[PDB]
Amino acid sequence: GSKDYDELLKYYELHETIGTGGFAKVKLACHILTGEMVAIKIMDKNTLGSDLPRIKTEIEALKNLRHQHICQLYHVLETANKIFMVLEYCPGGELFDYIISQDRLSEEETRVVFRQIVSAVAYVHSQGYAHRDLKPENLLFDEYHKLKLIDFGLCAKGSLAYAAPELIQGKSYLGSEADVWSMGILLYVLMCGFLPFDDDNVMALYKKIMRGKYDVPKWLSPSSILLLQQMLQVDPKKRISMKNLLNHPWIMQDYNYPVEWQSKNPFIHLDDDCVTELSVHHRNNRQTMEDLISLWQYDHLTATYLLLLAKKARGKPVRLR
Ligand SMILES: CN(C)C[C@H]1CC[C@H](N2C(=O)N(C)Cc3cnc4ccc(-c5cc(Cl)c(O)c(Cl)c5)nc4c32)CC1
Repeated sequence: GSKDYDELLKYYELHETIGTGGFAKVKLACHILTGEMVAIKIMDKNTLGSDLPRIKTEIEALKNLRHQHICQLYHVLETANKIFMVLEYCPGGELFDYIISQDRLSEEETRVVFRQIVSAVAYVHSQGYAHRDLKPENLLFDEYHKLKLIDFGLCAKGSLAYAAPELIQGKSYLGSEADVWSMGILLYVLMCGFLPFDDDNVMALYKKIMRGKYDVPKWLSPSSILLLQQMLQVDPKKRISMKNLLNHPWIMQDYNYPVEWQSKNPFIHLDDDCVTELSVHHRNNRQTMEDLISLWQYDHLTATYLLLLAKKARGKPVRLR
């Protein structure tokens, strides 16, 4: 409805549609006070019913996962009929596009990308979650060519070609072991440009996945081949631990330090220039304003603070309209 938007258009001006998923439309928009571009995920609550609790788990998860390689949530706005999620804009497109335009990535370009994936998924597990839909369509590049993991609608506590054998059998599974399998599929796709398990017929592809045999192209280094085998194990108990992936020898090559998985931001002190400019727009003193930001309700103040922070990092004036 029109009233479903009046709160949102107080804070954002809508631009074009940039994407449409199952239950959601994603619009490019401009945060009015900072001028920063953002993506707004729009969902209609009536249209969704059974995955309405899915969205609440996605939102709860995104508020608990602040990380340099996880698409950052700025603002949650719920109305009578709508739920709006204001998110970090990723103009660089999907990892899918990068791969398909390059045909395939060299081992070096793969590891540049893969270390960022490992970074994000290890942090997700450290917070008690599992993604469960890891795939190149759910990994976007921002404008600095940094990867951002998206779509926690299927997160725990999927796309068939990336699903672990035990999920295809309808069996019990651990979320982290399923993420490691999917990351093994991702690493194959990065370096080959095609899937290790594929078939036009779904039952035939069920059987290929559970068997676990895949072609090994001649351009794969021996080291790449072994890491592929340690992640793509049909028995989830024999798949490499996330802990052992962080400083795996193939991961370390050309870097010599393990994957930094810890969040770079945490919940440190607030940036002084940001809270000062905020307080100049809010009829409150600085301490009161600092207290309000620390509640992190993902209202408009959370969004203004985080985007004024991003705009400061951009080298632009620390100013609001
Ligand atoms: C088709 N899929 C099921 C979803 C599709 C939605 C559009 C999206 N996109 C695009 O397609 N561009 C072309 C640009 C683009 C730019 N910035 C974005 C910023 C955030 C997100 C985003 C989307 C969703 Cl559904 C999320 O849950 C989260 Cl946490 C984040 N998507 C973006 C996005 C790509 C994936």
